[PDB]
Amino acid sequence: RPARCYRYQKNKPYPKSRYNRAVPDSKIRIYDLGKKKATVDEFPLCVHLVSNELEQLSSEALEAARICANKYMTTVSGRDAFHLRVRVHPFHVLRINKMLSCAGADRLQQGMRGAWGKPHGLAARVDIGQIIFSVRTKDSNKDVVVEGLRRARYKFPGQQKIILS
Amino acid sequence: SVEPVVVIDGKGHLVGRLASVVAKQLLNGQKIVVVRAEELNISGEFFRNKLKYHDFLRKATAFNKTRGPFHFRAPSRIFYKALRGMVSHKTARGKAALERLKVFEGIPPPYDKKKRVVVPQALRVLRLKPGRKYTTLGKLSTSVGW
Amino acid sequence: APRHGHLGFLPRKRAASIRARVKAFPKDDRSKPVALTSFLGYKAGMTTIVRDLDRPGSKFHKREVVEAVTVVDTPPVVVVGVVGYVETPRGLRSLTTVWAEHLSDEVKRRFYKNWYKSKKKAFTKYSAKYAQDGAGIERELARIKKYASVVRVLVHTQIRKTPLAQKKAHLAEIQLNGGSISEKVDWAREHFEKTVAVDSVFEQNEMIDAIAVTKGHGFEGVTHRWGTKKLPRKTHRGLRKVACIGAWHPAHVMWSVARAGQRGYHSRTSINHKIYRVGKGDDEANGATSFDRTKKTITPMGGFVHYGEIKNDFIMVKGCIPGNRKRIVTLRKSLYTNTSRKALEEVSLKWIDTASKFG
RNA sequence: CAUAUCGACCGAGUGGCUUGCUACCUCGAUGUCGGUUCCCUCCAUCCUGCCCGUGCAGAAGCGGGCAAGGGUGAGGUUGUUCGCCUAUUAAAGGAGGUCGUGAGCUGGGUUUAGACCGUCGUGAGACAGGUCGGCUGCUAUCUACUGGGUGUGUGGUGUCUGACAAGAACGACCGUAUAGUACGAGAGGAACUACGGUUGGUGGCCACUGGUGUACCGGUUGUUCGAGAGAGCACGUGCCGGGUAGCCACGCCACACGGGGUAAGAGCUGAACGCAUCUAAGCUCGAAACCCACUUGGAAAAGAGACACCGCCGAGGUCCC
RNA sequence: CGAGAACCGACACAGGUGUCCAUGGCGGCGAAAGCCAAGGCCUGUCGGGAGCAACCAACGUUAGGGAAUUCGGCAAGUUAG
RNA sequence: CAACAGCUGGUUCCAAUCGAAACAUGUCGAAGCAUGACCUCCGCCGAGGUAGUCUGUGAGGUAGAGCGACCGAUUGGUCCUGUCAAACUCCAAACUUACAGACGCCGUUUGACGCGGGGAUUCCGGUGCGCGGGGUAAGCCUGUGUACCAGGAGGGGAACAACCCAGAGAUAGGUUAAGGUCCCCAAGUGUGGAUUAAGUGUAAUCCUCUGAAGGUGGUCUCGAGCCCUAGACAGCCGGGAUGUUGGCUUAGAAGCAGCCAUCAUUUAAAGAGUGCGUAACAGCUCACCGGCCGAGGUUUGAGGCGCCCAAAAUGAUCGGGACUCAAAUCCACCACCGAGACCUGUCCGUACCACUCAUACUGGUAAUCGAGUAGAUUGGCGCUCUAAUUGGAUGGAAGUAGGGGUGAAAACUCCUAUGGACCGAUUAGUGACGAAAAUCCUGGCCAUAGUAGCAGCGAUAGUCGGGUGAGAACCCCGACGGCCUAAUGGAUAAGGGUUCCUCAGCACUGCUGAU
RNA sequence: ACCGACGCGCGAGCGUCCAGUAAGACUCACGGGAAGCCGAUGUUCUGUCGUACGUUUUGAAAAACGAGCCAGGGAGUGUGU
Repeated sequence: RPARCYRYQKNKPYPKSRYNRAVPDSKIRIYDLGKKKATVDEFPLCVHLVSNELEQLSSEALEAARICANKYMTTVSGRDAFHLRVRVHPFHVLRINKMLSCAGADRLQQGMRGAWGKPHGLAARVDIGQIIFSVRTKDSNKDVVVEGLRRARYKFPGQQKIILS
Repeated sequence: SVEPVVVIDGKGHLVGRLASVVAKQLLNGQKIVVVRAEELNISGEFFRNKLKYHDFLRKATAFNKTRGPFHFRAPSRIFYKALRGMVSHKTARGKAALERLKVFEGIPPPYDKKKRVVVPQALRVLRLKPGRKYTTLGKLSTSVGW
Repeated sequence: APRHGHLGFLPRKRAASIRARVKAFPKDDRSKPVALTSFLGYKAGMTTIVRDLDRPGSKFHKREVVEAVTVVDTPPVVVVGVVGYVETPRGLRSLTTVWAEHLSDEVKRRFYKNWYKSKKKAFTKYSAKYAQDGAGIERELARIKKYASVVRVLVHTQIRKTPLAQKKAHLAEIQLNGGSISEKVDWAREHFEKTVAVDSVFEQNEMIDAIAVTKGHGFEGVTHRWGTKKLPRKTHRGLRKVACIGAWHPAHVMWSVARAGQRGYHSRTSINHKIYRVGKGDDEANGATSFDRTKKTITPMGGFVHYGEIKNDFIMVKGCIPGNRKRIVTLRKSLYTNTSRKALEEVSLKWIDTASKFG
């Protein structure tokens, strides 16, 4: 924190586990919520979660913003309705100033060449319109799930659109 | 007193629109005065008018010390100053037609004869659907001491 | 900071004239006028008094000492010449005068008895050229038709008997505030030919501003000008020097900040001096008192200060400022600002301290 | 009981007090740290004024709004900044001005040359270890400001006017009456208002107390003038005792209220929207803040002022004493 | 001449530079201070004016408090034969 | 000894043509060189050449995409289902690129393309844009393609290397570009329409112009849902039945924590109750019922202009004044202003053509010539003395000062004053042969200034008369007042060297004056 | 150019004909007139543009370096290859 020089893509690939080790584990609980198995897809009421932005939310971003989300999805009696889906994973690894590579801004260090930033965190990135994490059930209430994501958004760097079913 | 050429009223009248005329005309050569500085109005108000102006709350006055600059407090100076803007006051026919213009304090104009309005720079403050609170002249310079 | 000293009196020059010139005058209704709204003579040093407390809500209604203080010797003073002023725009300007054919026999210096032949130095107010009326007419006509402004009178305090003073009289015009105008104009005309005293405009208990040039030395350093901090020890040995004054674009500093210059001298009024007493020197007593033509009530034995004994008309102005000092000339006024209400025609003045200054 | 209060995650900003970056500026040199002294400012308000909310009985608080008028210190350790500690206090806020301030001071620390100790090194010698000692240049040309004059522009004496300018000229606290009252089971325990006083600041003054007082008077040691008397010297009084004037503070005097307009807020009448509504027009109140009031300056305010009188062959003024 | 102008120091330079007079008087322990002889001098060579301000250099005295000052009692004071 | 330096500084006349490199390889090399790239000059050669485009024949694996195509990541379930890749690829651009033909352009008197040779400069770069890699980021580091600055004027942008217009001979008239037309300031207070009330804004780009995930039934415009003449909203106004507090549960649970039930009655109608509320009741509300006129109502999303989330240090700001049916913003539109650009007259230079011995004339062509740092090339030097040829000067030489003319320029020349005897030109020689700047050398001179110092030292020293004199504060006499006491007294060493004495003096010296 | 004529365009409006339908910089002639009357130097006002010069530098008005001013002096030469 804060996430600033973290989620703007001004770099290019990898993740690559070959290349990198010492990746921190994600603190993003399972990306399968609600009752799985049965096809939730048969449902009235629909979806949400549209990013409306560019990218790279960190696992710190998604994992408390998503279960936060689920927490107020609990209202629908624990195990009784909806499945929650998350889309993208936090693959993508980021490195931060370890003074040896270059100079100035991050992904630059001291000297020239040298320490790339040391591994510290991972974040998935997204596009202008992608569905961050969706799923629904019949209109349980007015739309508790719609209330969900109200809270879900408001912990994402992006401005997420609710998007109607 | 000063010899008038065309004296101009300035009652409900937008100040700049007037002094953006007589400071054109002044330039050409014309001599004279606007009266009713005192009721001469600029729109938008009762706030960022009191301030960024010359009230003793505007802090325009009492702004500084030996560096200035100072502004004006009287309705005469207040839009005399406006007149200097829109004139190359510093030199040449600048401070020339400059000096050759005066604004007079006044209720109905102090000089005998009503002076002309300008090309429509009028308040039209009646059932102001387009109008809103705009009040200035004396009032700004009344909150500020005269 | 707070800033040292206080702007207010400025710039802080020397003082032109060693006579105060009141900037403002009381404004009045139900008034004579006085002409001599201001009237004054000047300082002798002073002791203290025991006074009954006046009329407070407070319990103290008994003896209490206040600095009966700097008794100044006044008066009488004469107003020769009421001067009209009339017409703007510009400012006030004199009209014509009046006159007086009395001429205190000493008002030559700084006045009359100038050499008949012109002198390089300008001549002061002297007159043998007289037109009492004409002046009166000029004023009256320039009343109805034109205008007039507040009228005042010349005044001159005589040194009838003061320690070390002379025919020289240094007097300045004091304004008369009557009612309308024309009523008052009449008043200043009556009190023209004639003379006055403190017991005219005045009253014990009544509050008055007092004005005079402070006594004091010439240029001094920053510390005892507006106060400034001395030190620190380095240039401690040297005179107190304030840190650099202003630094930036103007090389010079207007400053308004701590500069060496003249001090002493002044010209400043004080406000709301109470005037506990009025007085005299002639003997008057409710009961038997010393005889053999005793002297003034309040003058210390041993005289007071350099210029001693008082034996004539006095005034006591408590908590003496006085806004100047020894044998100078303060000017009285009326209390323009006022705060507390007036007290009484007289104060009890149970005791006055008379003792040689030294000892 | 989200929203009296506390308040994560995430998201958006503002400031330019810290730190870092720039290696962009200076190596024919922009004097260091800390302190000091002296001026100005910032908020985003610690106290004081006026307000709103409360998990507001009261009292004491907690949180929020307007608001910068005034106020917001003394000491012990340490070179310290910082910080720790003590007793006071209404409170003893933080930050910027070349980490404000060396043509102002200081020189205790860093970081010259001397030396010791520890550690390292074969050694010279070293240390982002410790320690003792260790220098502070310049006559101000310009500009800036504080004060003072001479001129120019728009006869003299005296008295004024007031465009503008400065102020914190006042800030705060304790106590008594109210009242052992209201409120409260009780314990406890207010207020409006009226008074007395203290503290901090400001201006002035010396009768009083106090300081000085190499004016003066006395006592007395040494020595020289033979003694006596009367004197010199002993830094510019030998020393001691007393002390006038003056100058001073540790001494004394004086330093409002009130009115007008507002902020937050409390309301009135009142529509849009037949009702409701403090607001949209209108209006009544309402802050230590704003204006006035009060003190000070101020005819060079170029619209360069007013008035009265005297005067142009003498009014006045300079020199002189 | 032998030196606050005859020597060395660029100078009529507050610096530096050896010897003998150490028995002039009072003083006192004294070749000490202070004062005074003999002898030398007014050439440690620019003057005149203002109670002569601010500020600076040397210095005297300061009530009550008494190291609170400061890195540190630096400076001054105290004591004194 | 004029040491050497790869390091700093300096290197003096005019003009014309061309016109860089801040890169590559090697280097005890990175503050330097060499060799290439690149610039220029000369000679040669001889007919083609290729900066643009099109088509043809080839090369390619970046963007994107995808992985029931490899590969390696990466969910869940009982085949469905959820995700990815700089060092993955079943696919796959734009685009870059070899060669050829075509058109274009160019070249054969301006000889291209190319070959050989002489001379370099240069190897600290920078910025914008596009693509990048590193880094939190940077007015960061480091690549790449390109255009620009460097070395590029002029117009605009408030100012401003690289942002916009624009690439510049002189002079002149004209029309535009960017940008701008309320004033300052040339040209509109332009037209049709709409938004905005915040002084929002009047800010293309950017270190620079902030603003991200405070408020407004002020007003205008646009959209969506639901309700309405079976009469809505107000929609507005008024009212909010009996068993019964339904059974259970619970401390309570009374329509409204929860579970079960949801009947019946009296009704015009009224649920075993829609939400608020109470501890539970109460109370409010709907839901529900009655009335009332007549036409839209209500809910909500968005935008325009205005109005009253968002904290910084000397005095606020769009360049300023100031502006609101705008001088703001958006959609359209009309007329103007405004560069050295573009057009146009004359002239100049350069190149080329014709004529010519000629680079002298004359005529001709340039839409396809005219900016320039380093540098290459070319037309227009100065000094001494010697010699040959040949001139000037007392009717005034050289030199100097000030001024006129020529030359790109080094430099040449004239006029006036001064000066008061020497001075050139051409050709051939000769050699102690060379400005604005170098903390440059030498001399002279202004400001500084009638300023600082001529006070500070334990030695604070004079004053009144008089003498002499052209002149007297300080030369001498007297008086009075002081200073020095191991020395400011006496005698001497060294060292000085005539400073000693007398007379005459005052231009020099004496911290003022001086007899 | 209008107008009018003809022909087009959804329309604003356009095409064709009428139609390339006085004035116009320079220069000259006649007549009349001017002699400070027509045609550089000093200083100053107005308009446009404009923060020296040289050097260092990617970038200089520069808070990067140099010079107080002026005169005179002051830097590519010789031999050998």
